[PDB]
Amino acid sequence: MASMRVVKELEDLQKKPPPYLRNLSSDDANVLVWHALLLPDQPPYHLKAFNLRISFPPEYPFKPPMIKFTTKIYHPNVDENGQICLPIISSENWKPSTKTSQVLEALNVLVNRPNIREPKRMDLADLLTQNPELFRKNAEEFTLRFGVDRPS
Amino acid sequence: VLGSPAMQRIQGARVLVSGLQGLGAEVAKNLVLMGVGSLTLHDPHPTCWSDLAAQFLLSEQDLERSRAEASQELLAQLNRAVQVVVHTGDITEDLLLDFQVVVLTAAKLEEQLKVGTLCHKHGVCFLAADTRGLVGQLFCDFGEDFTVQDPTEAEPLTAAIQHISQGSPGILTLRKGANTHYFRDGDLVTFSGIEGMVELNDCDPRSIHVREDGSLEIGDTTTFSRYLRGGAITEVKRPKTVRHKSLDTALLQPHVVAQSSQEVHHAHCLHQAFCALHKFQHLHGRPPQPWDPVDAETVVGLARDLEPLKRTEEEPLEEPLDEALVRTVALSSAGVLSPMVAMLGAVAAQEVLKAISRKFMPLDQWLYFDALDCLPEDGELLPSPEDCALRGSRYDGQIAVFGAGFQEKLRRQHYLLVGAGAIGCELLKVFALVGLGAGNSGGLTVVDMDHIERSNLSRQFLFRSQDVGRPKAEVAAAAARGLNPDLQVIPLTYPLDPTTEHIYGDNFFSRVDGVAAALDSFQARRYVAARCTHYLKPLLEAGTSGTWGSATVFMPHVTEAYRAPASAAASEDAPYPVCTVRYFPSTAEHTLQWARHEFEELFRLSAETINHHQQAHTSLADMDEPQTLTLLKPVLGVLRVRPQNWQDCVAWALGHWKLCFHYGIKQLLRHFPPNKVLEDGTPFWSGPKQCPQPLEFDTNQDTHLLYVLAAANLYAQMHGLPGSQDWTALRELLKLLPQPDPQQMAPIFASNLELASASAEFGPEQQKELNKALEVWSVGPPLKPLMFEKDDDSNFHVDFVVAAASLRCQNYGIPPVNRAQSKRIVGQIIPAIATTTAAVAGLLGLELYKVVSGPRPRSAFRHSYLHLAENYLIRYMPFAPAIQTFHHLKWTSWDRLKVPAGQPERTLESLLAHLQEQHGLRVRILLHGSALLYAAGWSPEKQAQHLPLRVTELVQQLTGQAPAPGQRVLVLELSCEGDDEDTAFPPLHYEL
Amino acid sequence: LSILVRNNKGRSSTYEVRLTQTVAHLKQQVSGLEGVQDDLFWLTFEGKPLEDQLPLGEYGLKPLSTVFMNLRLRGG
Amino acid sequence: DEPLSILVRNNKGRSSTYEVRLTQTVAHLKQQVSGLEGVQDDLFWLTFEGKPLEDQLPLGEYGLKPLSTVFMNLRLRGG
Ligand SMILES: *OP(=O)(O)OC[C@H]1O[C@@H](n2cnc3c(N)ncnc32)[C@H](O)[C@@H]1O
Repeated sequence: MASMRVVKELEDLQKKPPPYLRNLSSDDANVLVWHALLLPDQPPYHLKAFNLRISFPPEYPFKPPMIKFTTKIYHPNVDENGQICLPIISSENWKPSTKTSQVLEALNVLVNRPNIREPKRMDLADLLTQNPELFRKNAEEFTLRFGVDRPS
Repeated sequence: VLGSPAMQRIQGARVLVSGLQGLGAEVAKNLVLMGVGSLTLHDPHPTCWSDLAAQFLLSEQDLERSRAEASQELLAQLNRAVQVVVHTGDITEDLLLDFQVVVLTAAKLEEQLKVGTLCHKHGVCFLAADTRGLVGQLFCDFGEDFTVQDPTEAEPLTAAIQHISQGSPGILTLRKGANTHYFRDGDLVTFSGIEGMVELNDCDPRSIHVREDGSLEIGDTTTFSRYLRGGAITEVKRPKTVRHKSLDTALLQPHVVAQSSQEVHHAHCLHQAFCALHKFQHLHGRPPQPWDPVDAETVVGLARDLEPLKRTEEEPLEEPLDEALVRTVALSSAGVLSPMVAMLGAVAAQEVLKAISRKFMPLDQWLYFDALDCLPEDGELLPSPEDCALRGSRYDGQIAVFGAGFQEKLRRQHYLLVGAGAIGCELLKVFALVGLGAGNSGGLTVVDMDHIERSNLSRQFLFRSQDVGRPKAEVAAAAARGLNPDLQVIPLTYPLDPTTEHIYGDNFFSRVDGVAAALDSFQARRYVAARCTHYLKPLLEAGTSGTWGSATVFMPHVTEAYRAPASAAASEDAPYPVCTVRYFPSTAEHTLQWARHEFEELFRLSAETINHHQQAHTSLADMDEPQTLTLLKPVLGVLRVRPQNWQDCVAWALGHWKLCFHYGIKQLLRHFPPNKVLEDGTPFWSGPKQCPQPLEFDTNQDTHLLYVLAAANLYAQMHGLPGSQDWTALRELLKLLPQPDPQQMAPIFASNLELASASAEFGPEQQKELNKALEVWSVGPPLKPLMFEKDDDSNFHVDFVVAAASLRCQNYGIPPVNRAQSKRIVGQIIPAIATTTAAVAGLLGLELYKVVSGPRPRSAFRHSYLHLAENYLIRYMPFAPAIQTFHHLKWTSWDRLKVPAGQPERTLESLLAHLQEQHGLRVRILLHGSALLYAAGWSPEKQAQHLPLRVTELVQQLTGQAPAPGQRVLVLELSCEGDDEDTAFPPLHYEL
Repeated sequence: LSILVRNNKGRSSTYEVRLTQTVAHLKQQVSGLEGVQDDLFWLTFEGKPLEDQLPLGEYGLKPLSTVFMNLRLRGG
Repeated sequence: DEPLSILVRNNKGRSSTYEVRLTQTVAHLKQQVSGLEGVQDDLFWLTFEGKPLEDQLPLGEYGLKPLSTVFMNLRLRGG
């Protein structure tokens, strides 16, 4: 069962959480779901946090985890629904060997450095490519409007 | 698969199946199911009691009658297209001249020699299958000269070619893939899709040469034109020739197809035993009596009496003929069994199909199948002649091999058949004929959730054409009760998945004695194996794919537990990536799934957006309604009013065609140049392997017209207007109008004055227009969403998605989709071949014999794997159960930890203390399925809170559900300090 | 009585449902409690799909019915 | 210690040549075959002379003479 592996990974990760993550805890009733605060560094996202939900399917790790933002975020490749198209989570590139630590590292890198190779919001990617300053201002507005206060 | 060139020759062939005993009945059934055009039976002997124990066409009422005549009715009833005519006269040279393939099942040696000589004189294919007890032979003569069109079982290789060049070698470069390793020098190749080299298409096939680093060549292409791009290069199968000796010469020097020298020598000993049996039957006029010591001694003496010249002189046998093997064959050669008949009939029917269709590689004239392991072990008592004497029961043909006590033990059993499809139906037939549960104290059970479908009905035999729509379990149970009236089958419609564990609880699995699983998926097989391991039940699992086959048995504590491939189980239900849909479809399967999901979201989601959601509570003011309306309404026509025009034309189809490929590619190129990346500026490679260009429709081309036809038919079907198939008149009507686009180029894009629409420049006018269209659709007829139905050919789903995938793949330069990818797709799957299904069912029947026999060592059981196209069959004993240990504890994959809760339910701290004291292990994590109970890394206050609480009360409090009534045990998974990262401790069974 | 109600995310959360009450009025409350769109998945017992025009008594909703939902569509 | 020259037959009637070692484990041969064919390790099991191959055992036990054929068998899903 994948539950034992997920519990062990969470216990290992809580001892040494990455700098961009905080208060990563799971509910004991359903341990196949995680709740975390993402703390990026690149502006304007670094002024606040982002609560995301990580769900592990029962056949984990042979099915990659489904990561979805619970709070809104203005990103080139993140939908308003909160879905993500990380290359590691993709079926053709996923392997059972990789842990969730690498996935979280890739997610933090993706948030810090927006990607335009696979835009899940094509119009926003076009706006970023044409006038990056307008995209920056819109991202600032979205963060200040929907973001959650950055914890200490 | 269903091959048009091959199947034309199947219906034109006529087959003679002589000696219609149990084996001949199986061969005739398989040939009728596969669809041979004619089939002539020949067996004038009266039906005996022994024949009923292995033949399913004959019933007790058909006793004392000619077997061929009695079986003719049922064989004709199995398939209407097959014409089955009984032959009353004796075998005559003219009759054998008329036929194409003849089969002699369980015929005498003299008749075998005579008919084989007569057939080999006229070039008629000849097969002489036989089965004497638990050992069966097979002979296959296809004349002096026989040419097989295609030796292998594989689609011809196609690989996408990157760049080709001119010169004396004329080397060409292809995209990296497994086909590069697959391609070999001296082969034959053809090409049909290439940009440039116009006359190279449809040219004669030519050879190639393999050079280092995946370099190939075609020859001299300097004289040809310029090469732009290349779709694929198709491999060409090389015809092969086989020469088979006649039967009379082959008997002296047999050529056995085997896998090892030991197997060859064992087959030689079996051949000597069969020759001895034939000689004994000739000398005395009577087969050996069941388990008669004197007849067995005479047979083994005849086996030794055979001349040394009877063997090949170029390879002497390492040892003389083992008297034990010949004696055992002679003793058990009285009756004919049902599993052996099924297996040999499957193999013989596959060989007959090889003869008729000239496909695959024919058998090398001799195959011997040994299944003597099913006999009682040497320590146990062998059946006595008095037990094996027939008593007039329909099972006497099996009692003459196994005895009365084993038949009673079979009658006493109580099994469970999970899944009744093809393997399920034939395993049910084997269970019925064998006698499993045919008694008051016995029973059976069939679990099935699906309904009968015509596409799957086309191959199975327990199902009939008038049963479409009825549950599979009910019909299978009725057929099983028809085959054996004493059998009592209980058909259950509820499936066996983790969501139904309350129906199939502890009592249900306490009633049964064994499980036989014939399932189509890996997840279902894994779940059933887990349930059987939890309840310690014997499992009989089989699986086929094409001509492949596999039958396995997992008895508790003696064989390794079933472990499905986790990768395939995950791939069973996994979503496809979105990047290929978005910009770069790398393969043709990517554009196939792109078309599938695009049409799904265009049609399935359209219906709900028409009436339900818009009319219920929301409007265009939702997240993104204008995009949802734009993806469906304008692409299918401007509309905006109730369409009084006929919903079957071409005006709106070509608009969606252009928007699908041409307009989309143009928009993508507008977003970024095909050769450059705007952000990169100077990337590592400017436009690597990505150069899509707009595609223009050609009326003459069949793919475009087929796509338009499918789109129009599907739109008419979903809109509610009666749609007519365009292939007769409206295809010409769309051909009648060659240029509808020039008059409607600009206005069709968006509104009336939006050449590119910029970025959200539509404004309130277009938003209000979309709202008006939504209101019109809400008051208009509600569109009915249609699902993918392979059986209904009128919906035009598979053809539509294939056409769209081909169009977009040619648009991107991807090689066109082949039939192999469609077959590999879970949808549009082919039915399993009847032959391999019969083979796996017979092997499972043998495993059932061994299981019901009682306590058996691991060496008795056998896991089988076969490949009928390559006539590759293996039967190996399974591995010992894996033993993995941690510290002093040692456990297998079957055993489990037991800890009673006592009269007062133990606290969690009490449970941990008991575990530490008894099994010497300290638990750091202890889950109940998914909920966590105790953790070593928890805070001391939280642990001090959780420890005193009652275990069952804690489980109820975490889950929020009351414990299931009558639940004897509770399963918990635990770990230990310092354990391996991948170790798997046995589950903790906690009583409550 | 008690009927096993389960979600596709691994949490059952059994709810009070009875045959005397219409199934739709309970399904809407369950959907409102969960917070996920109803068009994403169709509730279904024993593999029998449920339609907006489909009588529940014809198929015989069994006590402790095996009702679970299957995810569909493509969010992006 | 010298490298061996054995060929593993595919399930589609084709074959490929592999360079292995007597002390090399069967799991390594499975890894090489999976890498060449592109299929998962657990989805297939490879056999030699009619008997299956155990992962943890070395190739020396099975007696793989050079220029031998090791058939590749897939786990079958269809029912
Ligand atoms: O002969 P076949 O290959 O078509 O077999 C498919 C049969 O399998 C049934 N099935 C599938 N999965 C299950 C489970 N988990 N439990 C019970 N039956 C199952 C189908 O009814 C199908 O006919």
